Amino acid sequence: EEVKVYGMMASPFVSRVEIALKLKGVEYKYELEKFGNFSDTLIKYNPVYKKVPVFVHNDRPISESLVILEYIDETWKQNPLLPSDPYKRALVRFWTKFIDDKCLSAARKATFSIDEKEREKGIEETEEAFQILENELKDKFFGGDEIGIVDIAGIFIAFWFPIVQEATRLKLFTSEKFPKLHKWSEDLSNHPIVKEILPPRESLLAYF
Amino acid sequence: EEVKVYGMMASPFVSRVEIALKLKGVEYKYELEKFGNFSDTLIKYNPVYKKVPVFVHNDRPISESLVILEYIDETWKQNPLLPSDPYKRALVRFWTKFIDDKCLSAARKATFSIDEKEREKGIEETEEAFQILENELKDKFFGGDEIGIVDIAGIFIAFWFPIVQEATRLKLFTSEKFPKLHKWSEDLSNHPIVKEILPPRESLLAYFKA
Repeated sequence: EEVKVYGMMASPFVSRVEIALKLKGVEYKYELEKFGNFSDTLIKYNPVYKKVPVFVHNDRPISESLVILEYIDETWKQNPLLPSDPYKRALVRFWTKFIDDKCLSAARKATFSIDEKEREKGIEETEEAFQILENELKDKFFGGDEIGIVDIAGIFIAFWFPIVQEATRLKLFTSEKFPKLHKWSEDLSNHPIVKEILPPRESLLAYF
Repeated sequence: EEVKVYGMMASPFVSRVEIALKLKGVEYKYELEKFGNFSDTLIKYNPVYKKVPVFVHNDRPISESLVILEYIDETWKQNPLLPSDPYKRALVRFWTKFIDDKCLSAARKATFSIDEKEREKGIEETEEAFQILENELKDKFFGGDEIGIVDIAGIFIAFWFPIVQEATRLKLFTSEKFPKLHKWSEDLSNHPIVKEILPPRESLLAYFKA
């Protein structure tokens, strides 16, 4: 009967839950939370981290985002996210690990300045440590022809990353340096439902 | 026929695979690795992370350690390691995730010095944020009646951490502070399996004091 999400206006983690949940064809109340100090009924549901996205249904919570994704894929078996073969499903998880390791690309092209920035290099390796292994324009994108988990796990690349370099004024991400997955970023655009769960394009530019 | 693990002589992660791999009643050839710079036929199997344990069988590698445990459960299903219900299957993975999310806590107050030591205090919260929520002297240890996945993910507590403090001369870990899980630490001693892939304790004690 009941299915309840806890999250903010623009967390890429709260996004990765909603998309997965929305492809499933599942309804969901959405209750917002404060950027700073949160509510109590959520901190009761994640007293450990006190972090969104927290996902509950019939009052039973599931904290942390990458574990939520793997819950919903084997509860509603409409539009599978994860591969069906135990080995390629094992490979697929190895990449969501890597996408989570890669996220440290955001923590260096966003929240730094001056010299403490260019004590960096990793992002350029990851994008190559990407493309050159995954293949998302020789055939479709990641997990089969439609949206897989690795796609959703990397939406802070497909959408949020293009919109952040306008805090470093950087042009790392372009069809001259990383062509194979710049056209993959199109993941942002398509899907007449994913097509919102993502906020407006120009509004976010203001925030950075 | 063939099944291969690649790793070092006493990595807590390489232990974490082998026990899991052992419970199922599965053989495994074992190839050792260089403390410093590694071989090529391993980095051909793990060009991305370049850290053991790398696990292969029928030439098909699986790098990264917590995913290997979940691989062995799904083709070799005798005494299942993961829960059957999608919720507790989510929690048990939610718990491996926390144990591994914390892990820089164990490596904080152990192999560091001066200020960066007592700049930790997370260990004492997590160790309480362990037993104050686990409550597994109520029944067995973690996941069900036999060894469950959450246990193996936290073997760097059950074995290494007890050893590892007598380099900073710390006494954080005692049965007086964490009784539900100090008595759990005897997961190592009990159980005819965790026993043997775990090296000697007194040999290991020598390594850290150096």
